[PDB]
Amino acid sequence: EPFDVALRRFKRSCEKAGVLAEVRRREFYEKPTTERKRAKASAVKRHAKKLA
Amino acid sequence: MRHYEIVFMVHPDQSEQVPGMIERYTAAITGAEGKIHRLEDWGRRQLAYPINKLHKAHYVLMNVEAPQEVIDELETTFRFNDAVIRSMVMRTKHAVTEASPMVKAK
Amino acid sequence: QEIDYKDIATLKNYITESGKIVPSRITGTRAKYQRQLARAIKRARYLSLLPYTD
Amino acid sequence: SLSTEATAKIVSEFGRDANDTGSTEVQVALLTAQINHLQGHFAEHKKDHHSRRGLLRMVSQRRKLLDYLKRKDVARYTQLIERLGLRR
Amino acid sequence: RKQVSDGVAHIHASFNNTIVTITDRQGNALGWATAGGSGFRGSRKSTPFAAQVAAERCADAVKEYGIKNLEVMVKGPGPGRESTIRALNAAGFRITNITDVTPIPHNGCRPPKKRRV
RNA sequence: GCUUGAGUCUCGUAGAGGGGGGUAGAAUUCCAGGUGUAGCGGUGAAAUGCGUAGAGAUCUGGAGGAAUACCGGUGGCGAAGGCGGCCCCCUGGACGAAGACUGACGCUCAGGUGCGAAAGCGUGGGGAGCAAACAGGAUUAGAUACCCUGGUAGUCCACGCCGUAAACGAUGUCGACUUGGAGGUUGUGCCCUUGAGGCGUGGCUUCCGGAGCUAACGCGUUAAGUCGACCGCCUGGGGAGUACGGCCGCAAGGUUAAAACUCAAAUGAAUUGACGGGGGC
Ligand SMILES: NC(=O)OC[C@@H](O)C[C@H](NC(=O)[C@H]1NCCC[C@H]1O)C(=O)N[C@@H](Cc1c[nH]cn1)C(=O)N[C@H](C(=O)O)[C@H](O)c1c[nH]c(Cl)n1
Ligand SMILES: [K+]
Ligand SMILES: [K+]
Ligand SMILES: [K+]
Ligand SMILES: [K+]
Ligand SMILES: [K+]
Ligand SMILES: [K+]
Ligand SMILES: [K+]
Ligand SMILES: [K+]
Ligand SMILES: [K+]
Ligand SMILES: [K+]
Ligand SMILES: [K+]
Ligand SMILES: [K+]
Ligand SMILES: [K+]
Ligand SMILES: [Mg+2]
Ligand SMILES: [Mg+2]
Ligand SMILES: [Mg+2]
Ligand SMILES: [Mg+2]
Ligand SMILES: [Mg+2]
Ligand SMILES: [Mg+2]
Ligand SMILES: [Mg+2]
Ligand SMILES: [Mg+2]
Ligand SMILES: [Mg+2]
Ligand SMILES: [Mg+2]
Ligand SMILES: [Mg+2]
Ligand SMILES: [Mg+2]
Ligand SMILES: [Mg+2]
Ligand SMILES: [Mg+2]
Ligand SMILES: [Mg+2]
Ligand SMILES: [Mg+2]
Ligand SMILES: [Mg+2]
Ligand SMILES: [Mg+2]
Ligand SMILES: [Mg+2]
Ligand SMILES: [Mg+2]
Ligand SMILES: [Mg+2]
Ligand SMILES: [Mg+2]
Ligand SMILES: [Mg+2]
Ligand SMILES: [Mg+2]
Repeated sequence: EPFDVALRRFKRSCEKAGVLAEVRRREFYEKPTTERKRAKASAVKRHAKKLA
Repeated sequence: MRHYEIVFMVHPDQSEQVPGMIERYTAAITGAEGKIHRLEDWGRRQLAYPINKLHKAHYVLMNVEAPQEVIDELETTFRFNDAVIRSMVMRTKHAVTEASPMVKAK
Repeated sequence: QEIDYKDIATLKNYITESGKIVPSRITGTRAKYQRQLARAIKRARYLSLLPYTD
Repeated sequence: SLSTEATAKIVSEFGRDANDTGSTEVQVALLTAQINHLQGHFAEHKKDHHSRRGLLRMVSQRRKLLDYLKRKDVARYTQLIERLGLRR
Repeated sequence: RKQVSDGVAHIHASFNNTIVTITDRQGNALGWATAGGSGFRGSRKSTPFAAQVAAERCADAVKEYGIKNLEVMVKGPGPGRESTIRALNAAGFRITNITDVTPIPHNGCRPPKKRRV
């Protein structure tokens, strides 16, 4: 097995796992109201998009 | 009359005291006029993650019908017996007696 | 009918290799069965029939 | 929270017929039995406010039914409150 | 001065610094280097180039051991998780197994407050 | 009298509804030990700070507290506040099918009584992380701040108190009626061979939109449409939800609630421009 194929494999596995996004979201604290605000905003766009 | 499902894992080194444990537990149950709807003793299977620095354990499944008091006693014996490393008592809607997938695969 | 926590083989169809439960939007499962699936997966992870992580 | 047999026997005792589950007397009797049964639970769990709301609903329902029965006729009202041991 | 054919590499890549340590399979560390320790000092240590030079310095630090089979694991989100692993190849170690371990708290402890910059 | 409103019983269903008790894994911190060396940490840039008394990194073991990645959802439950690992015990409500039962037993309420985020208060525990106050390092013209390194109350538990929030849908409760479309979730009836699937019928819920309504924005069968019952509340902006009095509270304070005086405005929605350390080309 070549090294470089193992690298992209590992890179793909890391991207699929989503650990980096989880870490970058858990870096600082988010108050519940703000998190709920983000969730609602992300839903109102996905809808007004899918509709568009 | 409540139906319960009990799964308990025991340290493998005590696994020759598993034919033993089943005996007294079934005793208590029928002692209370309960019915052992199902007993399975698939054992020595590998754990997904280590428990108590161990890597394998002896499993025993028991679907039973019993009143609460016998169930609570069993729980305390599980809690105090050092051979049992894990236990879990669950309620079931009705009696179940058909073979679990752990033995039907065997 | 009921999704059994002991039936490991079908449960491994709903977890990633890292052990995380797969979103229902990927497996196309109904909501009720997704809830029973999550309950059974957690129950199995307690009994060490499934791993929490990899 | 009453078992099926307890409910059935209360219905048989306070109603005219075994199928008479809607009469005022059996309704008050079932409400009283449920309240008495729940008294112990709320003795043990003083901060179960959400269940205490349902208990208060049972109390208010019994009050309303007793007032209706008292207005309807005082004979059955007096007989029932003396048989159930209610102050008023 | 012993020889260890099968060695492990630990890559602690933070948002600010990169630390590469070669240890043995049992975890007893036998060499280490950092982006700051490699000569960079300050924000420069956050650059992936500093990560490559840290990997090279660690590889130099582990020559005396007979290390040829390197099992790599990387922890952290910072920009030193890909350059570093490409420098260990240029150094010459045979990379056998590569894994990613990164602490995910499963909602354990309250993180610090957001910076209002 | 009656059964259509209201309620009772029988059988099931879904649910982070509530209270109590156990338990699991991940992570942070600390402690002990092993390996091992000169940095680590932090920022816009730095500097306080930690480190050869051996840190940071890595491995093993232990202690402890708090919170439950994924599932997870414009999903669900609850009167509202709110409720999220898993298991058990106690317990509330809702909904559906079919039938039986009672016979207006209803709706809404001034006073009244309960519940009521977070912060706060009292007593006693607990204390990992975070963090008002505070200390130091920066920045600046100054920085009492934003940024950095630390850090106490508090955040957690038990029992009391407090009773307030943009406690919001800024939309009181109950009932009736009035075109549609696309979804979600949860029951149930009849049928392709049912599991998949085709026709209906209930509950809850999201988004468009018709008539109508509206100052406009918008609402639009979950109305802000058409009506009825009852309750709460408003009468220009300030002064002021303040003073005084009463009630409540350990206290912080809460609640009820003026007047003198002063101005001719204050205000809502939308329009055209101008700007923005707002976005696009
Ligand atoms: N008069 C006086 O007190 O200082 C002069 C003031 O105008 C400086 C100005 N300051 C800021 O923006 C604050 N914004 C919030 C975070 C902290 C701070 O940064 C500023 O220009 N900063 C620069 C950094 C800097 C240069 N010289 C001194 N400080 C800056 O980077 N500002 C960023 C921005 O303007 O978008 C941003 O605020 C930021 C990133 N990182 C940090 Cl720290 N701040
Ligand atoms: K329940
Ligand atoms: K009649
Ligand atoms: K801090
Ligand atoms: K300035
Ligand atoms: K503290
Ligand atoms: K208060
Ligand atoms: K709101
Ligand atoms: K529906
Ligand atoms: K249907
Ligand atoms: K207009
Ligand atoms: K009212
Ligand atoms: K005036
Ligand atoms: K005080
Ligand atoms: Mg009832
Ligand atoms: Mg940085
Ligand atoms: Mg920080
Ligand atoms: Mg619950
Ligand atoms: Mg519970
Ligand atoms: Mg050490
Ligand atoms: Mg009132
Ligand atoms: Mg509080
Ligand atoms: Mg206190
Ligand atoms: Mg204290
Ligand atoms: Mg600070
Ligand atoms: Mg200061
Ligand atoms: Mg200064
Ligand atoms: Mg104080
Ligand atoms: Mg108010
Ligand atoms: Mg709210
Ligand atoms: Mg209001
Ligand atoms: Mg609801
Ligand atoms: Mg509309
Ligand atoms: Mg209306
Ligand atoms: Mg209007
Ligand atoms: Mg006042
Ligand atoms: Mg106020
Ligand atoms: Mg006053």
